[PDB]
Amino acid sequence: LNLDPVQLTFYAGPNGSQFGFSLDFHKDSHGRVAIVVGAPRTLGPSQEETGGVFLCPWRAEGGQCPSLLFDLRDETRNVGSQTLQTFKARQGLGASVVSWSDVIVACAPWQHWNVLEKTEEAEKTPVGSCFLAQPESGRRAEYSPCRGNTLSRIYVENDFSWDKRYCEAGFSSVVTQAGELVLGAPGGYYFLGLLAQAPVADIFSSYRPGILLWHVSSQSLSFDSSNPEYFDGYWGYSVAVGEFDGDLNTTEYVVGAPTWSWTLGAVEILDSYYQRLHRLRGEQMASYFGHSVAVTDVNGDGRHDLLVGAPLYMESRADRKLAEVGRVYLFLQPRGPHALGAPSLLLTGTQLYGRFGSAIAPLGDLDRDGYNDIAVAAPYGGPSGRGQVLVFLGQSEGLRSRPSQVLDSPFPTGSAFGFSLRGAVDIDDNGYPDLIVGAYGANQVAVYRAQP
Amino acid sequence: FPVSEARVLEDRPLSDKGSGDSSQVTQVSPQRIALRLRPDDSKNFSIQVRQVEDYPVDIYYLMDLSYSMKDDLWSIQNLGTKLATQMRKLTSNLRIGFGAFVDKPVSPYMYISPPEALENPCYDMKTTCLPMFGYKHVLTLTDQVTRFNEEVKKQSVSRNRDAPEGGFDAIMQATVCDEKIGWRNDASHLLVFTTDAKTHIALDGRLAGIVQPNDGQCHVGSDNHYSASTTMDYPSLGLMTEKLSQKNINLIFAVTENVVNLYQNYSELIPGTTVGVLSMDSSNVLQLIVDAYGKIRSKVELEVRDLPEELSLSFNATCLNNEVIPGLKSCMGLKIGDTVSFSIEAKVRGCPQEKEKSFTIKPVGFKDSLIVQVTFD
Amino acid sequence: EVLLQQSGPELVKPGASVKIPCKTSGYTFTDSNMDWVKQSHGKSLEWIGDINPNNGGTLYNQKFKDKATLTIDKSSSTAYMELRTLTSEDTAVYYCTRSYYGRFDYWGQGTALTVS
Amino acid sequence: DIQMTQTTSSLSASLGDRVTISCRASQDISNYLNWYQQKSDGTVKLLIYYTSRLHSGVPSRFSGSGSGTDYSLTISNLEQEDIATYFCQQGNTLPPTFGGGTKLEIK
Ligand SMILES: *[C@@H]1O[C@H](CO)[C@@H](O[C@@H]2O[C@H](CO)[C@@H](O[C@H]3O[C@H](CO)[C@@H](O)[C@H](O[C@H]4O[C@H](CO)[C@@H](O)[C@H](O)[C@@H]4O)[C@@H]3O)[C@H](O)[C@H]2NC(C)=O)[C@H](O)[C@H]1NC(C)=O
Ligand SMILES: *[C@@H]1O[C@H](CO)[C@@H](O[C@@H]2O[C@H](CO)[C@@H](O[C@H]3O[C@H](CO)[C@@H](O)[C@H](O)[C@@H]3O)[C@H](O)[C@H]2NC(C)=O)[C@H](O)[C@H]1NC(C)=O
Ligand SMILES: *[C@@H]1O[C@H](CO)[C@@H](O[C@@H]2O[C@H](CO)[C@@H](O)[C@H](O)[C@H]2NC(C)=O)[C@H](O)[C@H]1NC(C)=O
Ligand SMILES: *[C@@H]1O[C@H](CO)[C@@H](O)[C@H](O)[C@H]1NC(C)=O
Ligand SMILES: [Ca+2]
Ligand SMILES: [Ca+2]
Ligand SMILES: [Ca+2]
Ligand SMILES: [Ca+2]
Ligand SMILES: [Ca+2]
Ligand SMILES: [Ca+2]
Ligand SMILES: [Mg+2]
Repeated sequence: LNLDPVQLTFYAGPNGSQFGFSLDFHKDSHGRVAIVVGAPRTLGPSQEETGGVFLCPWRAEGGQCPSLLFDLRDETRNVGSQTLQTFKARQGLGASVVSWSDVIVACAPWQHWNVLEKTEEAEKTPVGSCFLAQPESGRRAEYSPCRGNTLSRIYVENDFSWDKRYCEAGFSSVVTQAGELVLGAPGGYYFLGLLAQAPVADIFSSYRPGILLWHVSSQSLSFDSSNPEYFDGYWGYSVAVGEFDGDLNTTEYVVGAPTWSWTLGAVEILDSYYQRLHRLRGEQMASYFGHSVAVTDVNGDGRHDLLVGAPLYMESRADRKLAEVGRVYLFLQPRGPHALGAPSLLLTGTQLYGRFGSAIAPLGDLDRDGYNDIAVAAPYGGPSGRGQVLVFLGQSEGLRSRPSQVLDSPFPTGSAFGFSLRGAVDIDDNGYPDLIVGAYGANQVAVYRAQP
Repeated sequence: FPVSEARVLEDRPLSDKGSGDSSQVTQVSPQRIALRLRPDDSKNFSIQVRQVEDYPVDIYYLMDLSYSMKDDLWSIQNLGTKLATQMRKLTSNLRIGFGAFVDKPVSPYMYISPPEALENPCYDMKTTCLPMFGYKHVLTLTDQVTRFNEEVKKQSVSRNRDAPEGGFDAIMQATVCDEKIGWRNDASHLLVFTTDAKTHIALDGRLAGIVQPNDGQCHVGSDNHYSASTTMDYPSLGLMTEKLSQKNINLIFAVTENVVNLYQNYSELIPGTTVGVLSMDSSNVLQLIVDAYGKIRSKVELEVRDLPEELSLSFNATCLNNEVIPGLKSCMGLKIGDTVSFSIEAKVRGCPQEKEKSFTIKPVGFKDSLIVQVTFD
Repeated sequence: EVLLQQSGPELVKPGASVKIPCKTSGYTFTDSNMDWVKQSHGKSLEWIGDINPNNGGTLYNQKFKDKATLTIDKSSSTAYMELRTLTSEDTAVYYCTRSYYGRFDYWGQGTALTVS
Repeated sequence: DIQMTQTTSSLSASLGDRVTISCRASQDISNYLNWYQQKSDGTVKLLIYYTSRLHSGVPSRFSGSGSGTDYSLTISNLEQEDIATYFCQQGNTLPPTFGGGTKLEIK
């Protein structure tokens, strides 16, 4: 409602680096809200694209941004009789960043990994990794939960059970309020998906620079289901956390499997033990129900109402039998005796191939009226196809039917504006949360300050 | 007082036979309408489409080539010769082509270690097989069929990592490359899509680091390979059904019984498509094309292109000789030859700020079309 | 420790309403709803009505929807169900349960009701 | 609505033993199914919820192994304090309908 776009602030990264692919705020020790922006294609030290993370300080003028000095160099270690080998090449270090208020958990899902024992190897694959970094103390810490070392001759002899080599862990990462780190590995157990929950304080404590294979010993991965619905589910493709089971100590994950049950897609809710609480099947196939999950109380009832993006949902019209516009669901968590799972609201896009719903951002109380207000984005919506960000306030029974205000992209066509948003973080202390939109196609990030 | 009236312009007779060389067989009548309609009114116009006999057919046999698909290269390796002589009685002159695909030649869909694996992914296995290809056009649509049974023997399977296959990268390139494959414009095109596993869709390639969405261009280069397959996402069903219509393609999912219920559900999202049943050794695909050509010529479902949001429709079908079904577009169970009719009532909305527009009421998979040069007095 | 300590047994002449108060202690009141369940003579219990402490929600069973005017006292952490037009067939025990994430955790006592 | 049925309305077994309270759902629900222990003279409390989640103040003997429509409560080491009427509640769709109630008897 109040995200006046006349005077933005544009943060720009190296040209050709997708600067803005994934972003999140980071409150420093002084309360100086600095923007973390992930650029999965920034050139490294070998003239190769190996990601990079740009901790943007909040400047009312935007511009360039100093990067976070991370490890972009391939590391090899002859531990035991195995050639432990990491290939930090095309790893996309920044494909999904997140900050636990002093730690920048910037992940690299496509970071390969290979171990050799004199004839054979683990079939080098993107096990992914998540480089952690405190901007104040500057102590790096890696965390790759899926760096196995079982030879490929054993996986083929176990019907690929516990085949967490393809994890791409850090594909979608969220850090709980208590301090855990919840990676989304939508390749774990052979593209069936998993999660890794290792507390942040227990990653710094148990990280020795130099050894590649190590188990945190406090982590907890998901389980390899054998239900043919789960196969090729890309489970954990986009995860979020909330409170869906009463115990305020534990937290509940909102894992979204977009290709679930033969492309139908379902967003599962599950407690800290990965035991399924809820499961929200999608309407129609090939719509990525669950490509982008979000969780916020959109009706001020104390319940964590989740939202599920369906970027490729094909609505029904009178001209096109099914014209692909996208759809954002709203599963209000019932405060009564019934259960979550009935879609309370169905927000649908307007522009064909706009992928309306590929990135939802719980801005929180944007206009200070009690109820939180998400902001959906269509990376190719609008009347021209340069992107669009729509702000849906939530009145009392869920969200508003019509978007309060749209944010037409100020970047040229192809910028994919809206591919990554973040909200509910006041970046200059107007008292109001300020939405920042990641236009990775134009290698920039736009900051929309919410003037009251 | 003003009045509304609508005249036809061409309204040429429907053609009985279609074996004429270049007589420009028309399968729709009328061809142009000069609909003159006042704001907030309605004036109908009746069309009558027809499936003609001996109409040219383009069988572009776009098949999967995963390692599980190698039991199938030994059956197809004599197809084309059989397909010709067994479709020669249902069409006068067909062109058969051949596409192929496995998946995006990138990790984690392909084995990229040990370095020999990129040279041949059947390295852990004892055998040998070609490297991975995203979509390699193999044979342009040719009239002579002895060019297809020769150009399949020179094809071999390439194995991937995950069960899904990059099929839709192929279905879309084969659709948006008219000059390369060679779609005869004056013909009905059947894109036999032989696969035995699920297929990736848009936003599925983000696991490989690919985030640029498919745009729908003819990226099949002069090497007859899908060039930009490792930097362009898969096509969504929305952007695929547009191309499959804009080029008048009747998709034929010729899939295996374990995956039929998957594609019998896609074919309710892609108009003008058929789903078959493919055995393990693909020995029924010769019979499966025909039953999918007699089941796609048994429908005249009307698609509308460039319909402005003001000019609504509410059109009463005309099925076999009596059946006025108001609201239906799908007079089904027809034959090769029997003509049907339609009764289309254009529901205009207000006065368009532009004086004149035009849309098309063409049937699915038929180049022959009814362009409606709508006018506003 | 949260106890939903309810009222005691009642007796009502037929055709006259009755009020069943359910006090809540501990457990800040507006965290969860305050449902209600009626257990009949056959010890088969079916629930009556929900109510939302923040704002009167009054979600009913559509079988008791008429004669179960559910009320609430946010300030005094109490909840009512004010049964009306009571009959001889609706003599039962009326629990004052609490919903909390779709369970009925905590019920408390149980108000014996009698119609003569 | 959804009608919940407990076939055995009166189950009986010796103390210190395991018994399984069955419960069926007319319409296929997910894994939403609570369990309530009601002993003599009221004081009904909540057992395992969501078909297996022990409540805060409940022993660790209770456990449920239901999925779909066929739900159960397998109590282990039946003590003297576990004799009560056990009601299964569906809590999926309004209105949540309870079970018929299984009377327990120590033998
Ligand atoms: C092609 O489309 C068909 C219809 O569009 C699909 O059939 C549908 O399959 C879904 C399940 O994916 C099913 O949904 C509900 O079915 C049950 C209601 O009868 C319900 O119980 C299901 O919930 C779960 O129930 C038990 C619990 O253990 C499980 O065993 C079930 O498998 C299920 O997970 C579910 O909510 C539709 O009813 C059904 N429709 C019809 C008309 O049959 C095909 O599956 C689909 N083929 C594909 C995707 O390959
Ligand atoms: C397509 O099918 C429609 C469904 O039948 C049809 O609507 C119906 O049209 C007839 C035409 O005669 C109407 O019959 C008459 O009804 C009253 C008298 O009862 C007259 O006042 C009307 O003017 C009309 O002459 C039906 O009432 C009408 N049914 C409705 C509107 O529900 C369409 O006319 C058909 N259109 C075409 C182009 O075939
Ligand atoms: C749609 O247009 C056709 C044009 O022929 C109309 O058909 C004529 O309708 C009148 C009155 O309805 C009849 O007296 C004629 O016999 C019809 N012509 C033929 C060849 O049958 C038709 O009526 C129009 N649609 C509606 C609903 O009136
Ligand atoms: C960024 O790189 C692309 C491709 O190399 C080029 O088209 C574009 O002009 C560049 N932009 C700038 C500002 O250099
Ligand atoms: Ca919890
Ligand atoms: Ca809520
Ligand atoms: Ca607000
Ligand atoms: Ca602000
Ligand atoms: Ca096969
Ligand atoms: Ca594959
Ligand atoms: Mg295969």
